[PDB]
Amino acid sequence: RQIVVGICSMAKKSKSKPMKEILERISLFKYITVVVFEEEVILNEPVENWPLCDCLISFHSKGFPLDKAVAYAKLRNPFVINDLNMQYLIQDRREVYSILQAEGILLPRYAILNRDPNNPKECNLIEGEDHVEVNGEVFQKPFVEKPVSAEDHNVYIYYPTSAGGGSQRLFRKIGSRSSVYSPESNVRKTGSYIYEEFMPTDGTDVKVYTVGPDYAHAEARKSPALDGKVERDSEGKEVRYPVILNAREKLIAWKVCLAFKQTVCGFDLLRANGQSYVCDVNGFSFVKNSMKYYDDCAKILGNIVMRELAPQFHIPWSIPLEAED
Ligand SMILES: O=P(O)(O)O[C@H]1[C@H](OP(=O)(O)O)[C@@H](OP(=O)(O)O)[C@H](OP(=O)(O)O)[C@@H](OP(=O)(O)O)[C@H]1OP(=O)(O)O
Ligand SMILES: Nc1ncnc2c1ncn2[C@@H]1O[C@H](COP(=O)(O)OP(=O)(O)NP(=O)(O)O)[C@@H](O)[C@H]1O
Ligand SMILES: [Mg+2]
Ligand SMILES: [Mg+2]
Ligand SMILES: [Mg+2]
Ligand SMILES: [Mg+2]
Repeated sequence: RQIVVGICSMAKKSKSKPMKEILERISLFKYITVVVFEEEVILNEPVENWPLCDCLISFHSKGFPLDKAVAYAKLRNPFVINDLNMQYLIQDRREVYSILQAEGILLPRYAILNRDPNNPKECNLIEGEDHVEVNGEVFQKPFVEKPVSAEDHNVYIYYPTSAGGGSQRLFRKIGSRSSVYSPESNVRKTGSYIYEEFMPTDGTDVKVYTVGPDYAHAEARKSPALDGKVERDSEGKEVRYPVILNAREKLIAWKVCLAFKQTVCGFDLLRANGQSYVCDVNGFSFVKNSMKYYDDCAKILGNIVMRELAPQFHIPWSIPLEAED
């Protein structure tokens, strides 16, 4: 009798190259069998018909029925790698920043503008040419405006008059671009937003990817904040720059992983003013195009499974040593 690790996510994720790379490696564990739940089953079958597993790796993305995943876990009580209830909170940037603050994690100064869709003018916003006031809090340009929905990637940056004004509108990458300049200088007038101070960086973002609290891979990418042209190598994959996290940042990774209860967790750092600020926590995310990450991630996940479940399966297990990479 094998320990069964169930993978429960949308097909776009379950059949992604990084997923296939990691699952083939987890399958190399002698006592582990991987079962990938079919999307048609996830969407159309009641949770009572879903396959059994002892350990569940499951995560929300666009179109995923999180309610069903939660009901399945309640029904079968598997060992859960990425907590499902926290994935509701991960979808809401206000909840994300609230958790970060509670954990003493540095983040941009921010304020929430909650807008009544039937009374859009009644909200706590005053606008000047070079600043906004949100619930009385002043944000001088440059500042950042994010939809409260973490799944809405239409994040806008507003430039000061001294820089020519206008705004940068970011979006999910469409081919060669991830943002574009707009002459519009005034903030959006419908929707709820987080406003935050613009953190000055060297023009890159640090993307961090945890596999449990003691392993995190980091890499840097050009920020879409000022120029929206995507940098590509001769093979057409986005250019990445090497990063090694300092001691403070490794602690940040440890805190984020545990606070959100997401063993596999992507989050973003802005290296600004000699500190590192978290500006986004995405939850489940694999590194792409690193063979070493595929090896390390599968080994760690397999080891977590074996550590937790070998005793009840009466399987001998000695806990091995793992890199922090
Ligand atoms: O949220 P991120 O960690 O920054 O990674 C995203 C995410 O992929 P993952 O779910 O596998 O982490 C996107 O998926 P969604 O959030 O949109 O569901 C995907 O966007 P696609 O929908 O277009 O697949 C996008 O990849 P893309 O480069 O094609 O925009 C990719 O970011 P990266 O691959 O650049 O790291
Ligand atoms: N406060 C800030 N100061 C400076 N740059 C910022 C700030 N907030 C976000 N940015 C830039 O805007 C980009 C997108 O913001 P982010 O909060 O990551 O949006 P998202 O829509 O969640 N992106 P994704 O990583 O795909 O989930 C970041 O990667 C930074 O380059
Ligand atoms: Mg096996
Ligand atoms: Mg996601
Ligand atoms: Mg981000
Ligand atoms: Mg995000």
